[PDB]
Amino acid sequence: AGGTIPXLMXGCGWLTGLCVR
Repeated sequence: AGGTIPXLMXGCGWLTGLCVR
């Protein structure tokens, strides 16, 4: 629920996909 991990870390498919943040 935090949202930290699904792509916050820099390795997922959250909203970015290929960690572009």
